[PDB]
Amino acid sequence: DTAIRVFAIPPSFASIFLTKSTKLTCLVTDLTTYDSVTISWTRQNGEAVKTHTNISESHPNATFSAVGEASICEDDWNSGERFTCTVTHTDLPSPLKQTISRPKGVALHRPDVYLLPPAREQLNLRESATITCLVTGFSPADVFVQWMQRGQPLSPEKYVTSAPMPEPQAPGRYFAHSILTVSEEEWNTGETYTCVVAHEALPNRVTERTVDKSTGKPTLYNVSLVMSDTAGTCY
Amino acid sequence: DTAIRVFAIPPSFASIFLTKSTKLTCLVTDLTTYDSVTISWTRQNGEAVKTHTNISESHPNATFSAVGEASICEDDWNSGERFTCTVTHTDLPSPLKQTISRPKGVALHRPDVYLLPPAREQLNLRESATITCLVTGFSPADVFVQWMQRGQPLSPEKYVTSAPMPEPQAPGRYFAHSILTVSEEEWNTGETYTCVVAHEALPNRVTERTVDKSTGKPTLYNVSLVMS
Amino acid sequence: DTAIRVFAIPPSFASIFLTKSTKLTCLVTDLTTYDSVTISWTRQNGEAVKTHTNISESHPNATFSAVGEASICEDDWNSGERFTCTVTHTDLPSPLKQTISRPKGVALHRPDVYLLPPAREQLNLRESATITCLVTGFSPADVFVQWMQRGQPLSPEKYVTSAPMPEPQAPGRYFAHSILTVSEEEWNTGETYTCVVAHEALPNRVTERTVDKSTGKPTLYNVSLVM
Repeated sequence: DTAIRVFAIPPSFASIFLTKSTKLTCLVTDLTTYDSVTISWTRQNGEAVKTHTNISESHPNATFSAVGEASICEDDWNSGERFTCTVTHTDLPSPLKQTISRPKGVALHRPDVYLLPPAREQLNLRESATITCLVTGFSPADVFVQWMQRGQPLSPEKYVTSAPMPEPQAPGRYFAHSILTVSEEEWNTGETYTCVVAHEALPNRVTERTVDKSTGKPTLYNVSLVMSDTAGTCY
Repeated sequence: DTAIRVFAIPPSFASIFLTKSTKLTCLVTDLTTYDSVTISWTRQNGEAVKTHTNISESHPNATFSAVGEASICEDDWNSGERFTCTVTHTDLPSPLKQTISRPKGVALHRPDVYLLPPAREQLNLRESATITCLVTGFSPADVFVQWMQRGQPLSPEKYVTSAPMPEPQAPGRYFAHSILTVSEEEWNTGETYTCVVAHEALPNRVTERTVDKSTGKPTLYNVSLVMS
Repeated sequence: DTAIRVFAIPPSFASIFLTKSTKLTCLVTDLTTYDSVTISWTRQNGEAVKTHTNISESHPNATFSAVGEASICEDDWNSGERFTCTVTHTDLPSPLKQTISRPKGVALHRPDVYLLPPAREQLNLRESATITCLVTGFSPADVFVQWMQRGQPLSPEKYVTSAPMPEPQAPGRYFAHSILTVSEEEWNTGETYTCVVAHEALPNRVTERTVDKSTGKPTLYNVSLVM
């Protein structure tokens, strides 16, 4: 494609996990607003797709058209289920096709999560606390993360998350970050803070982690090794 | 998204902080194909300034364009002024006042830096270890970070820093992270790792924070060998 | 040279650091009554400087003060030019020129900083503790030291510093000192103190160090044998 770009935003793992609907959206920008702007979807093999449900009524430039999508199940996402968005308009001499396939993730690596509590220095400020859920040692990309508190998915306005960047050990490994701001007192009590990470490489695509003052480094050690010359069983 | 697209560039402070040299360059992606360019560099005061040079005639797009560098004084450029070049075109006067200068003013805040050590699980696995450097609560953006081991600047490949992102508390606040890989053996009784941070809203333009094995807290064991 | 000094001297590392703007002064006096006398700053490019200020006459020490000054950026000051100041006087129609320069070569070594905590006998008596930021094995000279607590610096009103002295067992290497005094309870609350060592021969021209009571806390044990 050279003239008149065509966007194509496939469904991310977040919607597959939370929304549970794989919708492939494709649109055309910087184009005229007349009729004949038909957006369709079909498989490269020749098979079509489900009806384009939940169309977009308004448009950025009031482009009179109908975005093409398909409420296909997750089965059309693994490796060998490609798609093609076809767009037709009177301005162009022929319709434009946009083919899309799966990245075909390779060199699967079980994510290795290593959480650690907030830095000591913040505690001296006594103004606010921040928690990290850095994730590393995983492949492929597209790892989702969320901050739960007793089964309360926190809103994105509360926690932020970063995309994954290549790891320095090898290019077949990525790492990402996700922070969440809270009050210092709330962190003091623990409040059953948990981090949920979803990745395809995981056997169940869900892994939960948690941290507390005890987890980091308890200075005290009230160790009591009872010699108990003779107990045999649990004395 | 509609023309005049600028490709991703490294406007970070390291552009001049690694080599300690003022560099001035401004261009637009996919420029109109024309012979030469109407170079023009002047300050906002009114007096002209030495124009850039060293035009490297090499592009992947094969589009006839020009790109170079200009070194200027530091007082004027860092005078709280967003220096913008004024390079125009031969076919038509098009002064591209692109702000290659960093955003001075707006709001200054100390970038709080915390240097956190690897988790117990990572070290116990005895395969590698990662040290984290969190930078939080600062303004404006574009805060640079680097690593050192007692004057031994480790290769950029070893560590990696995220580009700045906005903070959930408010847009003014930002935060960034820098991770460094290293073997566990050195983290036990090896060398100290220092995470230096550079920002315009700093007194010396740079700070530093070191960590080593004892970075935690002193353990106070209370063993009680109760016997018969 | 303070009294009778017809030369020009540049600001030192501390002056450039505090002002953040490299300058250069030319003092010429105690030779004859200097009234309404001109001053020029011939640089390598041969361009007189502007922005002249802080000029007064009728000095109480029986003379006339007409010290000239220039303000530039470090792009050229480090380049190692030969800046000159010229003064033509009535009794001396000949141009009284004074050229200066900077060292274009010298051995540079990282400043080995070591922050030593208060002595046990220094604070055992419930008195003002003292903290010393020893710095040694470094060169060239003129290292600026300033103390920083929490997130702000402290003026010499509270601390003091020494000048460089040559090293005893390290030719070509100098060392300095700097003490910050503190109250007893203030130190006992841990707090945060850090000596900042501005020196050119540094990876980034600036370093820092911190040592407080928590630093010297080796692993502790409390055994209890019971039988």
